[PDB]
Amino acid sequence: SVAQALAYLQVHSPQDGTSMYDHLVKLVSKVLEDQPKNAVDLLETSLLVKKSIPVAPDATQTQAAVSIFGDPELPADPPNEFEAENMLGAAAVLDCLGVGLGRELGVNIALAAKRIGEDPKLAVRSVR
Amino acid sequence: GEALARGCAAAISAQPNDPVEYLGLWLLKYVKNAEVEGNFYRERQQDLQKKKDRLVKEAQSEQAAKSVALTRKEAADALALV
Amino acid sequence: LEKTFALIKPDAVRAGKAQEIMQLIELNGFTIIAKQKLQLTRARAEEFYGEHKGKEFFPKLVNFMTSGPIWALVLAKPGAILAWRALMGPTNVFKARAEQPKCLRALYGTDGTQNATHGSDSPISAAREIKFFFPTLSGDPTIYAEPTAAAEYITKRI
Amino acid sequence: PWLKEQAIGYLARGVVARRVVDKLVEDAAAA
Amino acid sequence: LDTDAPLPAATGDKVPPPAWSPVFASASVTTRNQVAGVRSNRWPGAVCACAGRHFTS
Amino acid sequence: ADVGQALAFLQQVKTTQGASIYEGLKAALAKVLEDRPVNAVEALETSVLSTPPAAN
Amino acid sequence: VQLEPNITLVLKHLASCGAVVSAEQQAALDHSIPIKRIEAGLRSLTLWGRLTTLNGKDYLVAEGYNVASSKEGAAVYETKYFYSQDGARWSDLQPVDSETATRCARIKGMLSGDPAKNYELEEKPLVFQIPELAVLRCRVDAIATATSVIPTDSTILNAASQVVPNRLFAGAAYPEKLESYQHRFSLPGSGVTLSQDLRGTWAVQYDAFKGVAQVRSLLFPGYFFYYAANELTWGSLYVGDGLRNNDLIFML
Amino acid sequence: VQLEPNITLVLKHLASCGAVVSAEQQAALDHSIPIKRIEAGLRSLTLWGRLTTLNGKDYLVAEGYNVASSKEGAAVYETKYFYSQDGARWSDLQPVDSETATRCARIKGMLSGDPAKNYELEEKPLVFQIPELAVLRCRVDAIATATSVIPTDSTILNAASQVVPNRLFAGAAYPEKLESYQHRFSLPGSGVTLSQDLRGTWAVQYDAFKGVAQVRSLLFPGYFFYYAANELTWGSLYVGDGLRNNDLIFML
Repeated sequence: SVAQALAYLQVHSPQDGTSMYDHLVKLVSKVLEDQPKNAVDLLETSLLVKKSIPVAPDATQTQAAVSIFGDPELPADPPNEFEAENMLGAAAVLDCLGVGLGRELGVNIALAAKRIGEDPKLAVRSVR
Repeated sequence: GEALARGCAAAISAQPNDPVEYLGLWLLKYVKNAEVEGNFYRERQQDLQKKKDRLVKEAQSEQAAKSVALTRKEAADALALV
Repeated sequence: LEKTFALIKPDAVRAGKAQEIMQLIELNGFTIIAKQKLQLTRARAEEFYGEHKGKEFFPKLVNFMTSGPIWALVLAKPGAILAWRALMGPTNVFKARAEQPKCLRALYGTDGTQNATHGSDSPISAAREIKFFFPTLSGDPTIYAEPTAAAEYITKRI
Repeated sequence: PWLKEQAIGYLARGVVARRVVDKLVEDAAAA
Repeated sequence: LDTDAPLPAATGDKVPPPAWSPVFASASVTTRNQVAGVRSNRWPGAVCACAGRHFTS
Repeated sequence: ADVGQALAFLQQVKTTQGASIYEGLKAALAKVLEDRPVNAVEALETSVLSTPPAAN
Repeated sequence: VQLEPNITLVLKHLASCGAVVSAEQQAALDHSIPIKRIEAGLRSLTLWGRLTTLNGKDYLVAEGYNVASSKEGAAVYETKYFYSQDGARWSDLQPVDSETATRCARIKGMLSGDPAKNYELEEKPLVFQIPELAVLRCRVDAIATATSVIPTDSTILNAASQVVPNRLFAGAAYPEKLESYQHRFSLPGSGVTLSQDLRGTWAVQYDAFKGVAQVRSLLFPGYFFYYAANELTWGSLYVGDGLRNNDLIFML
Repeated sequence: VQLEPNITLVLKHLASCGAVVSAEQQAALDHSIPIKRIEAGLRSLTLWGRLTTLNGKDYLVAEGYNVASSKEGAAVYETKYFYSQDGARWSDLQPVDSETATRCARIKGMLSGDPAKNYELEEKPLVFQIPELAVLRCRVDAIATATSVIPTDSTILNAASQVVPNRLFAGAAYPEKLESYQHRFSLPGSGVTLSQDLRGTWAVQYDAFKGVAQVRSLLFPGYFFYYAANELTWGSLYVGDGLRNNDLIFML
């Protein structure tokens, strides 16, 4: 478990210039030339040494979830009517009883049932 | 000078395809750090001085109040035995 | 310590399996000295395989090695060159799938060219690949510090 | 021409520092 | 509340701000079972709301 | 053979806030290897070769 | 030690101070903040506040940044602001010139709630038309340069001379004293805290049993900051029309 | 890096999994947990779970401890449990003998909801009467020794050989793999994770865009754990009658 440490020390740093191994190599290579006859501080000498395609997930599911909020964008046919129950009141009742899915998901569910019930290509009478 | 020798050292170590150009780039970075080092020293010394002076004033501010309360107690207790 | 050059090819990247490949690489005692996700051009992909300019399947490959982003990795372990190839397994995906059913290429490869990985084969080639992709990592200044070859390299530099 | 061997000494010193750090990490593991 | 005296005009506009303003429970008028009310501009902090036959202040 | 000379030199020179620069670096490396920290290169100056002001 | 304020904890702790958001806007934020943070390339993005308007469409304002650096004795955060009126779609809140900053500073009253409106000012009679988003951005700038509260010694300087979280921060020793907090733009180790501010412009209420301190701005009534000491979290929020309280000397 | 799980974040993240509490009980907890934590002298005290009963008065169970130490290769937490049926007044949940542990393990069904009830068992015909709180404690002990999930390398050993939070923890590299999580009672650096558990007793769903992983126990359906990687928080909760799922081989 010594080559493990030596390998770990050479893990190159994208932010900084080089690895920790190279940092220590440069520090020691300076000190051997510096030769502090009296003393030297590690912090200050290491500071003097140092001073001398993106990877993001896809937003498809999250944007599909956020699209149920507000009103769609128009580049509009009339939304069909539908009957339903008071869903925000349902979230409130369930939360008061201690069951269900909470009240943030209650809002999301109500908006999703709205996006379903108000769909022309899907002539719905009632959503639940 | 030392610049030329250390630049040739780097050109042999890192082994660039274009030695002269990388050499010049390293020369420029080095001559910048040549001033940056002294600037670092200046900054550190000045900050330490600021710290020490703040603490000096904090000490004197309490010395004053010590002496004042002491003088008050002096007079108050002196009156007792007259 | 041995450093080898690895590669995660666009078929594994598109399938959403580069993270699994790296996690298995590190489960097998390796240590990723460096990782990068780039997009190789045409001329640079040529010069990378520049020793196969006369090979028949060369365009079939070079058009695949530009079909998307790749993951370039620098691995390190005691005896890393050959252990990495023992991990990647045989080059023929079907041969590998027959012999080592739990190999890397036998799990993330589909074709004789869509094998999902590319290790080095010789330390010379590994060093050349790494110097091609990561020209910043200094490789053995000890060996290249020959007291005689340095004067010749000075003649080169002048 | 005197720059050559000065650079040679610099590179030798670099190798020296490398080996020093090697021994240092070897000792750190045992520590 | 339509008849309450407006606030004096502030620099930047000539129209006196109203004494009350609306507050909405949704960003789309189409949402079902919305609740709504008014908030005071003279006493910032006071509100009244009503959903059905159920109101509060 | 210069390795032993350099080692004696480093075990000779004393730290400003300690002694035997060699041993200071050795303790630093042992601490870094004990728990490989987040951004080890940056943690060198902010957690091991120093101490943050409100640490305890 | 937290790495970034959590909007859930902020809305939970500062709800007693009346700093609340609608339920729909709460859900919409929970979805929209990560999207904008990623597609802007920012390391941090949080809800800064909520400014009330005359037509009921309050402006939600979010603030983000990538890295903070020490320049000229100040910890400068290259911040970028966004606004919204529903909590789902964030638009840019562009900076304003210095000359226009004075004019928008002269405009008072509650904002209209119509981003296309522009107010009028008269000078020597040259009339200027100032867009409403300009007024919004300057009110946000004023409130930000006034408060921007963090705990003391919660940040630290690194080798590249950048201001980073102090991950070994142990907490404020005396959470009920103004010395425990500071402005964001004060360098670590500079000794400048909120006690150096004008005496009487901050109030602190500390619940010593639960360990939650609340710091309220009296100069900008509507800015609330909370610090929980048993879990080592903190965070602030502005809620209100954005106008400064100039009568403070008569109200204390 | 958090120092202790936050009940607000737990209830927020695990609400989609149906792990919810009543509103009154939520407020009552917000008041009652600090009181009991202080008057018991404990450093940590959190909501462990909620067991459903036949009469509608579910048992809320809280777990606290002071310090965890490494003994015999295990990270032992000297935990103490409390129960409640309203969320306001916590009573002790006393340990049970080993002999009675078997008997209460033999008792099945949903609990009654009457702390004064006692069930009956028959053996060779010697009848035993087992109090209901004994059954409750045994079910809690079983669920606890089965799950007790934390992230891997989130704890660390200190000089006194005690298990303390690793304040330099950077996060799980691969949050969607079971290797990122471990049992609480596994020593730091021991390499034992949840992947060493019986294959198929854990499920992991990871939302790679928001960075929230959910780990569900399939052996004890009702135990949920969450890990948020952008804010570095985590926490677990049990909600259900407390019985183990023995038909697991037929359900996978």
